[PDB]
This record gives sequence, structure tokens and C-alpha cells, in this order.
Amino acid sequence: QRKRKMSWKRVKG
Amino acid sequence: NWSVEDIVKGINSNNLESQLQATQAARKLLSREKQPPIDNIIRAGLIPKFVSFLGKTDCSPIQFESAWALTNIASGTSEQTKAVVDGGAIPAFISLLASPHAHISEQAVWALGNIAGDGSAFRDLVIKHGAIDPLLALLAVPDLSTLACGYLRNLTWTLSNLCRNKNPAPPLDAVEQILPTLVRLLHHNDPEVLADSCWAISYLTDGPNERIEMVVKKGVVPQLVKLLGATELPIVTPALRAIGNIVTGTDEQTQKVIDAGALAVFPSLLTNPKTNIQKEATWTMSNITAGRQDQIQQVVNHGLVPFLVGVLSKADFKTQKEAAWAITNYTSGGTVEQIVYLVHCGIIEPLMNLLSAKDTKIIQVILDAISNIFQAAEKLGETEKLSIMIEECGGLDKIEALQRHENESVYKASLNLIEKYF
Repeated sequence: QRKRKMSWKRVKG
Repeated sequence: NWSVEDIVKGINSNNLESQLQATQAARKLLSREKQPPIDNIIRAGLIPKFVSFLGKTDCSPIQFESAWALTNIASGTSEQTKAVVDGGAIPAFISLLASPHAHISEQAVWALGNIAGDGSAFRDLVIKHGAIDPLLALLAVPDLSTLACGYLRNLTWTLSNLCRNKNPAPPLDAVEQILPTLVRLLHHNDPEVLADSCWAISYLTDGPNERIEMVVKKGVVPQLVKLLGATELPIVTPALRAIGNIVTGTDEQTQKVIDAGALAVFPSLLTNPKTNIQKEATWTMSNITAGRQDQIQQVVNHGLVPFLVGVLSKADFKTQKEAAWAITNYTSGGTVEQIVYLVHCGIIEPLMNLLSAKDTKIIQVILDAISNIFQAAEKLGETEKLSIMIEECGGLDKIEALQRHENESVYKASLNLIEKYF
């Protein structure tokens, strides 16, 4: 058994 | 729109009103959709002038125009964001959070969200300049519903960027300071606030189990499960990511998700028309079946084994790969009775069909599962019945052919299976 681990800017128009 | 040359002439004029008109002209230029001349504005040397204008308390219009211009420069590449930081903008924007003009405080919130969103270093530098206390002060009202929608959405998004990025994760004391406000936002009725709150929670649960524990202790799992069931895809997507992150943790953290009723949503999630939802729901299932036997039993009780058979039979290949992991985890930790049930639900044929996949990793996962199922058959004395099943559906052909396969683990486990059971 294995646990498996795995915009940020906005322009103002 | 003005030319950059004329903007420069106006900003260099030492006439405050001429500077204001030129800064507004720069703002409008930087607000146009197709290729705003950010690099031209930077190369003209205008960022330090814009930053100085942020401090002109007697001229709030030029504070706003320069904040907007700088916001859109900082919305670009890392090098463009660095130009804004290098101009001294971070403490100037933090000072503007206290502006009596809501549209100016909001613009400073926005600009700081772009700076902090660039990466972990600028995120942590914004924190070091003391942004968190004044940001949280803007939300210190007894009912969030008294704040303007757009204002609250911008604050939520900027807080989410202070929670994002890794190597390193955000400072522990900063996360502790933000979390109570984040929990309020996660209960607020606006879809965009909910989406960005969920994203923030998804960032904070993406890491070591100590980070997951800080979030789970705030009691948010029931609200995440509620948002898991929302009709808005922009809410379900980060809610599912956060739930999926939480079940990568300890068995006890995983149990909070089960206790909150999350499994009842997965018939819909595992058949969702959005590929990424199916994929991340199957990933979440794979980490639940990596849990305790009583947690595997909850997967059984909720009727989710047929849904795992379904995604294994037909889905995007990346989803099928997660389903293979879910089966291997299930058969690794499950009781014999649970593994018998999995075979009764029809897992063998879709498992064998995926041995044709030109992907070494999924083959190793599947061969592992087959081995685990045979070990359950040995304790029942029914390995012959299982061998006939695998042959009848065409699985012996593909295992046999996998003996002549390149990868070492493949043909090793492949030959082992045939020697011992075929």
C-alpha cells in the first residue's frame, strides 16, 4: 500500500 | 493611447497634474489586451517614479493610477515582477492597504497578490515586509456580507497566493495567522470566494502530513465535502484537490474525510464528464484504498467498487492509470473477502485489457495486483479457478508475451506468475 502525493497572476483590464 | 515617449515626458515634468495625466495614460496603455508594452515601460525607467507616486497621500488619483499601472506590470513574467519589487513597491503597497479610499486599498491588495503569486521567494518577502496583519485587518468585520463583492474576491485571491507554492512552503506562523480568516471565507456564499478559498486550502494541504494536520484541526473537512457537491466546476475542482491531498496523509486524517460523508459524492465524481475531475477522483480513491481494511470496507459499502471497475474499463488513460493504482492498493491491504468481492464485481477482464498499454509503469502496477489477487486465491485454494478466468478473457496471452518484454521488473514478475499458476 502506497499513499501517493500530487492563474497566479491577474491583469486588471 | 499615448506613446511611451510622451508618457516619459509627462512623468519627468515635475508638474503633479502633468504626471497624473501621464500616469493615467500609462495605465490605459498597460490595460490593453494585445501585447501591452510592459518591457518598453520598464526600459524607460518609469517604475521608480510610479512607486514614488504611491506615497502621494494628497493626490489619491495618482496613487490609484500608479498602483494600477504597477499591478499590470507585476502581472507579467518573473523578470517584470522583479522590476516592480526592485523599485521598492512592496512596502509602498503595504502602506496603501490603510488607505481610506477603498478602490486604492483594493488596488494595493491586487498588486501584492501578483507579487506574492510570482514564487516562493517574493511570497516570503511580502510576508517579511508585514503584509499579513493589514490584509487580515481589512476582513475584521463581524459579517463578510457587508463588504463589496469585488473587494472581498480580490482579498481572497491575494490570501490564496500567500498560501501557494512550495520549496519552501509558506512559513508555519504565517499559515497559522491566515487560517482562521481563510476558514471564514470558505463558508462565504460567493462562488468566486469559495473557489479561491478552496484553492488556498488545496495549497496548504499539498505537503507533509504536519501541514495537512494544521488544516484538518480547523474543522474544514465537512465544508470541503459540502463544496465537493457544488454544481460549479470552479468550486468542485479545488475542493476535490484539497480532499485528495488530505487523504494522502495519515489513516486518521483520511478517516475525517470518510466520516464527513465524502464517499457519497464519488459515484458522480467517478463518472464526471470533465476528464480532470474523473482523474483526480480516481487518484483520491487510490489513496483511500491504500488505507486500513475498515476504510476499504467503506469503499465497498458505498458501492464504489463497480465504479472503479467502470473507470478501469473505459476512461482517459491517465484516469485508468489511477484506477490501476486503486486496485493494487486495494488488493495489497484488503482482506480475502474484500478481494473476492473485487473479482466478483468484474475486475479481472478490464485489468487484463490494460496489459496492452504501452506504459511500463501501469504494467508493473497491474502485475502487482494480479499477484496480490493470486495470494488471496491461495488462501482459498482457488488459484486454478482464477487461472482459468485470466485465460478465458485473454489475459494469459498478454502475461506470456510480457515475458519477452524489455523492462526487467515486467518479465520477472511475468515469468513468476506463469511458473507458479500457469
